[PDB]
Amino acid sequence: ELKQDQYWMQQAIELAKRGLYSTKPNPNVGCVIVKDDQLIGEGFHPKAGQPHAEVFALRQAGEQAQGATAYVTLEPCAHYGRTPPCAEALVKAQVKKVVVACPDPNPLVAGKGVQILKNAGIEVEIGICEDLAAKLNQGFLKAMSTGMPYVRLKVASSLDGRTAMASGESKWITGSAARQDVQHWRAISGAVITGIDTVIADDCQLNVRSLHNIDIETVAQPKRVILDRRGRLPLTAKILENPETVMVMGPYRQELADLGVIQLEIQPLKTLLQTLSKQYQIYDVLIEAGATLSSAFLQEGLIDEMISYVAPTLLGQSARAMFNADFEYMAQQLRFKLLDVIQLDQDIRLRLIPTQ
Amino acid sequence: SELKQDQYWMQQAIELAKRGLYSTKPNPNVGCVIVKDDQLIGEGFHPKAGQPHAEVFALRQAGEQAQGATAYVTLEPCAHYGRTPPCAEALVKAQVKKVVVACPDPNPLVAGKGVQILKNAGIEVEIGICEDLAAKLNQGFLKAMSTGMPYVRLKVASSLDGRTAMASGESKWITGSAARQDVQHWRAISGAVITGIDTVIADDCQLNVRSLHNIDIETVAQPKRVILDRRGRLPLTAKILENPETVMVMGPYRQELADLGVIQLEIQPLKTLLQTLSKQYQIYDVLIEAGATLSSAFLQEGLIDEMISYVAPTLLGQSARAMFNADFEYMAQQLRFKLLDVIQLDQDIRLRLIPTQ
Ligand SMILES: [Zn+2]
Ligand SMILES: [Zn+2]
Repeated sequence: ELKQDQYWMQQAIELAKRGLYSTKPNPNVGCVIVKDDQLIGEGFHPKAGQPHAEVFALRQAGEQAQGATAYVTLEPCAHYGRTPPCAEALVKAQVKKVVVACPDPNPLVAGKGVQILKNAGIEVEIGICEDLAAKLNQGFLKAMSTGMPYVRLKVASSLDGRTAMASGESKWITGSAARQDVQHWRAISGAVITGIDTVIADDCQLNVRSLHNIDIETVAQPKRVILDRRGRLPLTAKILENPETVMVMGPYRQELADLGVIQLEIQPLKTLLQTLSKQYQIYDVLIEAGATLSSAFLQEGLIDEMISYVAPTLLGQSARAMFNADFEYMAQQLRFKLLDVIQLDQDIRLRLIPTQ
Repeated sequence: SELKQDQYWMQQAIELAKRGLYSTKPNPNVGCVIVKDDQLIGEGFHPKAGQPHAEVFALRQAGEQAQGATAYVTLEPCAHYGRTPPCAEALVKAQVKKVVVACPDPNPLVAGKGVQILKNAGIEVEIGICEDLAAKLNQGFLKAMSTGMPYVRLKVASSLDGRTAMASGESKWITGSAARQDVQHWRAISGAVITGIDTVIADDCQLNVRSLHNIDIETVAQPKRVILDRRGRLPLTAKILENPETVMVMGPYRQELADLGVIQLEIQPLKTLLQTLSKQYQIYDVLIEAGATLSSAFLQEGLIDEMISYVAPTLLGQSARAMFNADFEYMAQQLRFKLLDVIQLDQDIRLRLIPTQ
């Protein structure tokens, strides 16, 4: 009966995943309506500006929603935003019970939806499959509760922890399946951060161009954030193809204004992350940068999760180190907790969380 | 579905053959089932060199009923009197109708002669059934018998950034205990573990098999420990010597070593050393547990069949000791591998890798 609740929530968790690339800055939310042990309404949130999962499920439910039980992965909202309050829609639909996975992470609003629900004499349960549900909105839950984005760092290295022989060669040690995987990480990110070096060396794009069974046009594209402190970004760079989705931290440049590039002031990495969240509503950040900037992020403790692609090759000791720090003692190691390792054809990928 | 019926029974035989993986060397892992009217009537594996063969055990169980039965066996039944009588003769004596064989036995003492003994008695022989699966059961033995070179697994452990110690040489607790315990398995199927003198002085390692998940260690046919020591620096107090009878040293002849019972090997190139271990000492599976230099030399000389790489979820930084210490100037020089698989061992991962050659 708790297990019954958990079963229904998991369904809502699965529906929530259906807007994964298209919801940002809004969260992923799923909702099921259950009447007499029967599924009678399903909804997810497809896109910021569109109806919330609850609205879509209640539409399906119809007058049948009366006395039913709604399961929603995130507390139903109580405030008008782009759309009306779900708490009220659920009051209007005259449901018996609401089962919530994640309370609203915004502490100014946490419980407000519950309060409306409880005052309408609707019973409420919170925390069911919270852990699983929270995996749907790592950036969102983090940013709304702490003001900082969830930051993922992508690194690609050899078996022996190296990335290149020489810099600026644009050589690849990882294969195409790993390329495909990177797309997923970009597609859930509000921004992809890199340093001018990568741009100059690689003419990289850092956008989302192919995801299996999804058309590009449905994807809420990450902003491309370039850290360019000396303003050496050439106007010819492929990244400037879609200038509206480019941010550039570096000296004010009139030529970049004329293209509509967002120009950010030079600020500490930590502050940059704060600015992206607060000003631009970027809650998921991905770093795809060379060793210096990657190492800086890691050493400044700014990485929530490292996504490490390892190619089955040895580059040898004089090849470029993936990580630039000069540690003297074993006690100085940056240890991580391993989440999982998967195979991507010839490469593997690890996801790693800092420990303390 | 005759082919399907055969594969079913052979797969059974292949399962029996996994039952003495640690105890068989230098002898092969071999499984055998005996099937009569689709009933399993006899079962056997080879437990240990000097002990009877899978076939004998399987035949003993089947008894009189083996007459007209089909024997499934993962390796060609043997044809010679070795430590024991020939199994092909035993199959002939039991009057089996048919013998289905996974792998031919390239052991020159057998090599088609068991098959031939059976054919000559009018027993049907089919060969090749689940060969690829069965071959996995004796990578070393089959390689050694048919080429004179052992199967060589290179073990390395490193941080994510490819480092094995600090610049000082401090190195404790990079990989964790599950990885360490996995190494036990690799040691236990190996005829020899090869290390260099530097490892012995630095770690005072033993490189034996001391624990194995859910296995009585008494069953383990211990690897020999092979120490490369060009200049004879091996201290007599080294822990690796507390069991001298299973140590071999490649270095200058020392009478104090001869007196402990240590096999002394002539200084020779690595390829030759590997052939020596195969042709002279019946070592068909080799595990290298050595430092950067010796490890890299085996790799660069093309002497590794499989690399087993343990990676810890940690970063030691750009000044820490490299796990692989060649210096390549060009990207084209990179040493490429094919990935067999990766698994998680608590917090470490383990990659198995086959050199691209
Ligand atoms: Zn809502
Ligand atoms: Zn035999």
